[PDB]
Amino acid sequence: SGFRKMAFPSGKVEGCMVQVTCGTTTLNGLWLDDVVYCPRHVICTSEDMLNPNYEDLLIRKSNHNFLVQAGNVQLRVIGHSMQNCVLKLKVDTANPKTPKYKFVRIQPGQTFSVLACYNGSPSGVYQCAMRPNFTIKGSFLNGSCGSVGFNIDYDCVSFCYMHHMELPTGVHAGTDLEGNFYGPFVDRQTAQAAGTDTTITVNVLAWLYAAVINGDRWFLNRFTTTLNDFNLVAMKYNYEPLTQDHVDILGPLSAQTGIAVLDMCASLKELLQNGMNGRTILGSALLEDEFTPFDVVRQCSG
Amino acid sequence: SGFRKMAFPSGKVEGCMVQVTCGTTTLNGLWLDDVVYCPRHVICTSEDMLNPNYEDLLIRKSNHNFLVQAGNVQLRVIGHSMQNCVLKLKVDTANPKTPKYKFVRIQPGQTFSVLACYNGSPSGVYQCAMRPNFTIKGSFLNGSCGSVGFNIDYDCVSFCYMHHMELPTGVHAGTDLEGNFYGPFVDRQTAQAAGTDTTITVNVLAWLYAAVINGDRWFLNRFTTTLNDFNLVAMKYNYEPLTQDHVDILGPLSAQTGIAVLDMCASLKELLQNGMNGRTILGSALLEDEFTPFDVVRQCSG
Ligand SMILES: CNC(=O)C[C@H](Cc1ccc(F)cc1)NC(=O)[C@@H](Cc1ccc(Cl)cc1Cl)NC(=O)[C@H](N)Cc1ccccc1C#N
Ligand SMILES: CNC(=O)C[C@H](Cc1ccc(F)cc1)NC(=O)[C@@H](Cc1ccc(Cl)cc1Cl)NC(=O)[C@H](N)Cc1ccccc1C#N
Ligand SMILES: [Cl-]
Ligand SMILES: [Cl-]
Ligand SMILES: [Cl-]
Ligand SMILES: [Cl-]
Ligand code: NA
Ligand code: NA
Repeated sequence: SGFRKMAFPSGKVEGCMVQVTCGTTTLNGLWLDDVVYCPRHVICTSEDMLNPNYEDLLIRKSNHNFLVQAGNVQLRVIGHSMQNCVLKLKVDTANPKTPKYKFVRIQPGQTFSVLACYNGSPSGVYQCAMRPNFTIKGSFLNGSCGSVGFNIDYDCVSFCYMHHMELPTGVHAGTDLEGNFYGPFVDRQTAQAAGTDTTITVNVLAWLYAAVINGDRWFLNRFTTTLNDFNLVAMKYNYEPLTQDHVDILGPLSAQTGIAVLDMCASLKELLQNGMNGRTILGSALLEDEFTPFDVVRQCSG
Repeated sequence: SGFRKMAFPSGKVEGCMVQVTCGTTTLNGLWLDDVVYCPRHVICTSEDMLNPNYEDLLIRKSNHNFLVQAGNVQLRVIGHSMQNCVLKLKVDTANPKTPKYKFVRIQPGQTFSVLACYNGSPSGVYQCAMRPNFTIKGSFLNGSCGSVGFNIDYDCVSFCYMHHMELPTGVHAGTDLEGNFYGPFVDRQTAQAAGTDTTITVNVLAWLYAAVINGDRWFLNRFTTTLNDFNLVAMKYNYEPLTQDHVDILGPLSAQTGIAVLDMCASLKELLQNGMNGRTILGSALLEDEFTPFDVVRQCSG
């Protein structure tokens, strides 16, 4: 028992992290087979970053402008190209530690593990959720750009995120591994604002089920509400509306605990309207929305 | 910026996890050089577990009773011995992925990363603190015993914890890698209770400094208290007393933020006496005590 924010084991990804240097800019890259992927803004100077024209900047580069280091072993760049906001550097050596992998774009409300890296060296691993406004609330310092997010499914790594920038609000924005930004952001050093965020309702319900599985029952009640009457309460508290497919996704947890989804929604309605009155749920005094139903099932099997 | 519970990258440890089977009991072991370390209770049957005499049970075992699998490759056991509560199985192959490592015993109030494993296969990684009562609040299901906790310092892995059991309260107990239990526990299937726990004061202050570094300042005030007058408040709220060495350990963070330690203690006194009045600190509505000063500095460098 117990319930923790749990990242995937990071070993398969650690073997892929490299350092990419162009001029005086150094960030992280991802070395899979004979290609290194990294944020294209590595080619910009401090002046370029305000309003870069990346097509012009790349045409002015050559292979020998790119320094790639995998540990202390330098990798020779034999080709460079751009795909959306990612740079692809072809190298003369295939990474012998390339895992089975896929490039997948995730949905808001889904979670993934982040391997925070600096100068090509992994420093820590943690879970992130993609917010409804396409930002993530990560932990990143200067030098972290090019760090990647991923999920692992039967030894296949699904890469879903490459880190590009911290916004002025301290939240974080990046792309999928095809270089397409999550959300309404661009890779230039200008102040950009995310849209308004909302709380991920299905994840809060999943976490309430985790809590019941782990023995926290004080918030349960004998009431049951309707999907429509709950969604009226959700809108008032800036929660995403609940759909029938969310109820279906929550079916397994509802069956394991014997608490119908709409019964748990009555508990959530009361928690939103009255607070916790000084009590905690799974060690939190707030309603947690960064665990998916899958995260709960993976950790609360027993 | 941002502040997250961050584990160490787990790759160096993943390469050491194996499966150890004795009879119908399967758990995890740690394969370093030509030795596999695992909980000695793998040699017990269901009946033995109530009141095992491990010296008798081990003398009745032979090498061929132990099945060790590293992935799908079976390792041949060529010797067995017991050190306190850990079994040491000598194998005919040195682990080619053995990292530089040390066996270190940690102190209550310190943190470490846990690689949760099942059947020798790593499933997730997360941070734990050793509670003042020598338990950890982990996330472990059946089959997790033998999972290890560790810190990493300049590519040297310091192993500090091997998981042995879940207590009836749902918290977790284990040993150092010499097999010596943390706290007043024994490896037998009987109900055992931990001593009363307390909140780790220096860690709460470290986390308040993290919050200031990240822009949460609402709890600051112009007041400053004395070490003695704060410790009077600490005792009332079941907080560990603050020592001058704790003030010294907090010096670097105090200098980086410009907030004297005893000034931050005045803030903590007010937070304990009045609550948060509906506000949050680093995304929590509770005072967090599972980050050490080192954890904060490692993540809040910038
Ligand atoms: C208090 N917040 C900050 O100071 C972070 C500032 C916020 C800010 C944003 C826009 C602006 F006009 C003024 C300030 N952001 C950065 O400075 C960005 C600048 C940038 C560079 C490349 C590209 Cl394509 C876009 C941008 Cl916008 N630099 C990075 O993200 C670094 N690579 C990583 C980094 C460095 C330092 C701190 C955190 C992180 C991280 N993670
Ligand atoms: C609601 N809580 C539980 O049901 C867990 C129970 C609590 C309980 C404790 C004592 C008792 F008399 C009755 C119940 N504990 C276990 O059943 C232990 C039994 C045990 C075995 C070997 C050794 Cl040396 C000591 C013990 Cl005590 N089994 C394990 O820890 C497993 N290896 C791992 C495990 C299995 C299942 C659930 C969580 C975990 C984990 N992690
Ligand atoms: Cl957590
Ligand atoms: Cl793909
Ligand atoms: Cl966290
Ligand atoms: Cl040692
Ligand atoms: Na493609
Ligand atoms: Na020794």
